[PDB]
Amino acid sequence: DVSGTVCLSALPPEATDTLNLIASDGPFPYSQDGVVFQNRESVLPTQSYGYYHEYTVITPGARTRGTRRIICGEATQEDYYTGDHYATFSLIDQTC
Repeated sequence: DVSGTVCLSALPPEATDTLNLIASDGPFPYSQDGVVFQNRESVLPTQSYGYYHEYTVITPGARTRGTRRIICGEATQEDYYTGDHYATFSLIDQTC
């Protein structure tokens, strides 16, 4: 399941950057950005294969991609934030 809705303004500013990159269709800093997210664990709602895609949320100072990601669903404004490497997800509210 989804844990709730969080305003964009309440997430790390890097979440804002990522969304902006997703709006412009990149380019993205990581080549992994934009791949299918399979939702293998069924945390998110069941959808066809390819409905979800994942994008890195940069972690400052991290040498790796770190643990933060944005998962978009195909629906209008459907975007989920994970800061614990897909353990949990919050829907992002871009209006606040």
